[PDB]
Amino acid sequence: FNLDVDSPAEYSGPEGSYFGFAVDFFVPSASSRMFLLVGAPKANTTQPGIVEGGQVLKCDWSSTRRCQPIEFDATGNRDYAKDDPLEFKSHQWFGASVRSKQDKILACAPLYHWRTEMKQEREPVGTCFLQDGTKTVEYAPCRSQDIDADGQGFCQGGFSIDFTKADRVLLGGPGSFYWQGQLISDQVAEIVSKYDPNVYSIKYNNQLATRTAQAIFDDSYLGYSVAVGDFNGDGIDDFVSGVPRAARTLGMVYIYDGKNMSSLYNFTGEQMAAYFGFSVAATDINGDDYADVFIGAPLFMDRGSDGKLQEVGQVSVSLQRASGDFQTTKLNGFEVFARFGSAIAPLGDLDQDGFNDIAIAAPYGGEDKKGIVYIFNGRSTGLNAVPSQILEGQWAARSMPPSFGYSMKGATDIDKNGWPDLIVGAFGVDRAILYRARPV
Amino acid sequence: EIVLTQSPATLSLSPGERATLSCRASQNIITNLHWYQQKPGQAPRLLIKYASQSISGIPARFSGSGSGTDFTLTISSLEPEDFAVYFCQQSDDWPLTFGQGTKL
Amino acid sequence: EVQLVQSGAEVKKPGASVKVSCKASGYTFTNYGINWVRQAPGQGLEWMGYFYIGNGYTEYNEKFKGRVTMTSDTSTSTVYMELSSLRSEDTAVYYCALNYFGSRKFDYWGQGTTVTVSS
Amino acid sequence: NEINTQVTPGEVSIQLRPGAEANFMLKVHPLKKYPVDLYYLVDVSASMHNNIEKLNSVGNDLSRKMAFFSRDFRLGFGSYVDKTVSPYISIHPERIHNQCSDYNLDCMPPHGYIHVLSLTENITEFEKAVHRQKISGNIDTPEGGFDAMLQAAVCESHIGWRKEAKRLLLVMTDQTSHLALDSKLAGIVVPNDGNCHLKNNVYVKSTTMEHPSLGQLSEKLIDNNINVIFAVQGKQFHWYKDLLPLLPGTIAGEIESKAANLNNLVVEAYQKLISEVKVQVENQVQGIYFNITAICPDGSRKPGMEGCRNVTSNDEVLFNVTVTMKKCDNYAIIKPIGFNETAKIHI
Ligand SMILES: *[C@@H]1O[C@H](CO)[C@@H](O[C@@H]2O[C@H](CO)[C@@H](O[C@@H]3O[C@H](CO[C@H]4O[C@H](CO)[C@@H](O)[C@H](O)[C@@H]4O)[C@@H](O)[C@H](O[C@H]4O[C@H](CO)[C@@H](O)[C@H](O)[C@@H]4O)[C@@H]3O)[C@H](O)[C@H]2NC(C)=O)[C@H](O)[C@H]1NC(C)=O
Ligand SMILES: *[C@@H]1O[C@H](CO)[C@@H](O)[C@H](O)[C@H]1NC(C)=O
Ligand SMILES: *[C@@H]1O[C@H](CO)[C@@H](O)[C@H](O)[C@H]1NC(C)=O
Ligand SMILES: *[C@@H]1O[C@H](CO)[C@@H](O)[C@H](O)[C@H]1NC(C)=O
Ligand SMILES: *[C@@H]1O[C@H](CO)[C@@H](O)[C@H](O)[C@H]1NC(C)=O
Repeated sequence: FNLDVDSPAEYSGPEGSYFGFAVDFFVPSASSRMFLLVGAPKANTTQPGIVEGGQVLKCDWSSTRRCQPIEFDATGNRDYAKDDPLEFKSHQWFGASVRSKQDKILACAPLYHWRTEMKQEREPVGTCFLQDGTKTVEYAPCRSQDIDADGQGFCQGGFSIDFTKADRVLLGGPGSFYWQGQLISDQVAEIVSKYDPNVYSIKYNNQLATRTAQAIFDDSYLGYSVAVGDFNGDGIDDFVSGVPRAARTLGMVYIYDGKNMSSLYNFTGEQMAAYFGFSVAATDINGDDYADVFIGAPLFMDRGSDGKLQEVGQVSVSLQRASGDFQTTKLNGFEVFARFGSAIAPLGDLDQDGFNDIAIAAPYGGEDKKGIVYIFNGRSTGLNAVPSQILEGQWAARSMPPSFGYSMKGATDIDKNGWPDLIVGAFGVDRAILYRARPV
Repeated sequence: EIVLTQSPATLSLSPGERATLSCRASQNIITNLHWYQQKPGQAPRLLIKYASQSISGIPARFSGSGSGTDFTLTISSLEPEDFAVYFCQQSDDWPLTFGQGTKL
Repeated sequence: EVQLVQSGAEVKKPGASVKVSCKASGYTFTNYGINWVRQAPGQGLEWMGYFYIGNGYTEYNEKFKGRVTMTSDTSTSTVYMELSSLRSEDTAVYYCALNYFGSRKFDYWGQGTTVTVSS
Repeated sequence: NEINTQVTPGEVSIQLRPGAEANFMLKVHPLKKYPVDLYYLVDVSASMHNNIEKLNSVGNDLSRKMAFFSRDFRLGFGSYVDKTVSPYISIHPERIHNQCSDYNLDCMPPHGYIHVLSLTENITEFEKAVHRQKISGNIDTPEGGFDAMLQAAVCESHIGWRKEAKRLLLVMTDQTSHLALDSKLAGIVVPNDGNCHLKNNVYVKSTTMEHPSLGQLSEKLIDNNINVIFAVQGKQFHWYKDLLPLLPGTIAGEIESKAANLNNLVVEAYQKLISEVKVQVENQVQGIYFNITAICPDGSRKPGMEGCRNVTSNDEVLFNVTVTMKKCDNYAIIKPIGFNETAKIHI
């Protein structure tokens, strides 16, 4: 309710570049400036021989706030031999995953292909780039010697990423092992140190990853969405993963241990083909010092008052209890085909009332389907089911929907006044709007 | 009508050597090409199916490769019984067509 | 295996017809089709037509169209080809080729029959 | 009505002050011997080749059976694999040719959706369309089924559907289908708009727009009066069997092991289609609630969208419709699922 609408910060990008497909905050350690990070995964870079490689920009917080692209990489396709490229970087969607912790900007290219070491192929294996201050390394754990749809060849890792508080990073690759999907977690000290730029498949010591399963688990897309939060009291961020096509396309959401990647808890959708696992979040919405699971299912159809199935969307809100069981209530969308629950954005304590908040967007809602964001406040019992404020995107469509709220990011205050702020990416019109919370 | 042009028309070699027989296409047949052997006085005998698969019962000096338009047939050691007229056969669309043959 | 056995050799004045046989045998699984191919003396193989055994469906060549007809006998598994309006340039040796469905390569051929034309 | 031969009445005008309930009954009288447009939409994968073999028996065995139930019978044909971008298909060139040469079958490039044969009463054109047809494939197991089902639905002057006909859409596959948000693995993030995009009988938004949702699909199957039958061969019959409550008006039939019951599958599903009469209301006016009650000819009183089974012709299924009003501030259309005629209710 306390967000400013009459003057937000409109940021713009290159045309047709998908400026705003991913947003995050960059607040460095000892710089005392604050930046918005934005991925434009279809933006033409100056890399040689590479068309629409994709780039992650850094938008300043100023009056004359311009956005400058970060040079994570400036090289072309490396070669395996003479006139035989090792890798393929055009249209690789670098900037579909933008994620930042305090010096470190991890940005990932899911659609990256490479010619493998044993034969000639083009396998969408994915890479990631980790900029820890002035040193940029390359992180590609799916790019390994297991090379097929059978192995990690179609891994497409970096599809979803997140930072553990204990300096690990969680990689979600949804195509590994005949699209069983895979989580990969590894320390940031292992990534920066063990990086030879002339070695193509790097072995990591402290890497935690899931393994092969049976064939009944094929096509489940594990790692389509990731989250972190503690779920067995060991102080370490346990790994949450949305698995949208598991259990015969009902959808599941897995929770793994953060210390040795063992299965803690599971979730399961109730309607087939509703994408239970498209978005997962974890914040303490009631203040019980236990992180709460927030599972979006944008393609959920509920019975209307007439009996018609209206595709409104749904968010599974589960409150963590100390015994181990959770308390799951369900929050439904408003307009049909608007895809409620595509983005679950933890806001932190937006109103400074003692309970954390969440923005949930419907990127095809409102007048002319521009996109709405719904602001839900916390209470001591859990979540308040009625929203507090709607956020209507004011940008008309040009050639695709404006997709306002397809990516959002909160829980960081830029003004240093005490109330966290929310950036909303609206990549159909290549925008990324920033909202500033007001004092109450 | 997919015209299959095959070169050379005749190909005079020695016993024990290696022979290569090209075969072009009018358009893309994506490994839809088959290879036949016809001795004089006999029916044609299929050697390679789908441009690289070996018919069982045939000695494995006959190995083909190629795709799209330009395909080949390679004999490792040109045995004295291998001297015949060799044909391509498009199986991509109707009419089924042949190449004109290559004597050996 | 599958043995295709044809009819005997023929000779027929121009402007006539000829009916050749091709009795499929061995392993018949009803998803096959019998083709016919023409080998003029000193020229390449020439596609004439197709007859699928399940339907009786035919597929012909447009150079031969209106002159070629393929019928069959179900119980004896003998498929027939009838060229009509014969010319002196139709003198050749005729083979009968057996497919299976979807793979239009000539797995089996059988012997030939020799058609002579003029006078 | 005076126009519709099946649903009576066709136009009723109801004036309401709020806090008052109006009430009318609408009779649905099925015809005997409809004209039938049956369009096949076949999965072109390499596993489906015994099934395309058994499409030869459509012009002989099926069309003889359907003369005893229909007055016309026109056949169409279509073909789908999947969207032709990575990671769905292989974008490496000689991996395609190895993959074609493995199957000892004639193969062609994979494709989103190619419309082959329009609806016609020549069964010799259906036999041309089957023997011309080749094999394709993707790399992952699900297929672009629902994406091709919407293109076979909304494209009316291209498929060549008739208004005055019972429109059947036999979907024929053995795997499942991708959903609307599987497309994000290909960077396909613009949603499926739901318009016809056949340029030259090839769907030319198959690499740009995404798969439809089940709500996007079902609203186009019902607006276009198209009845969907799923003919699923393997163990994934149970997948499509469990989506039938989400897709109203769809029948699912299991192809047996040797595909010996393909002609029985169309006969038995067309029997179940005219036997079931259910309704739904499109309400686009505000402050108006509809309450429809189904009276079966058995006498069993069911809800309106549940409908009545075992309906034959010379039966008049009654739908006792009750409409109320809540506040003041256009028309609504109450139509049976699978019929060409509707009922227009003005307010
Ligand atoms: C949350 O939901 C997930 C999703 O289903 C559950 O995960 C599955 O759990 C089962 C067991 O509960 C797992 O099955 C086990 O696999 C083990 C190893 O896999 C073998 O097979 C693969 C491929 O075939 C090989 O590559 C591999 O090397 C192994 O050979 C087996 O060892 C297990 O067999 C033994 O299990 C128990 C042991 O107690 C015995 O009772 C059995 O008789 C047998 O000896 C078993 O087959 C399955 O792999 C998991 N799936 C995934 C995707 O991880 C979680 O269990 C669930 N968690 C909670 C808390 O509910
Ligand atoms: C990038 O450049 C290529 C070729 O110049 C062009 O096709 C493409 O549209 C460009 N993309 C953007 C986002 O401008
Ligand atoms: C992982 O840690 C838990 C901690 O309780 C332990 O129970 C489990 O056995 C461990 N698994 C492995 C594979 O070490
Ligand atoms: C509906 O179909 C019947 C016969 O199938 C036909 O007589 C009638 O005219 C059709 N009505 C419309 C509106 O198409
Ligand atoms: C139709 O509904 C009204 C109101 O409930 C009821 O009184 C009437 O009997 C119903 N008609 C039939 C035939 O049941």
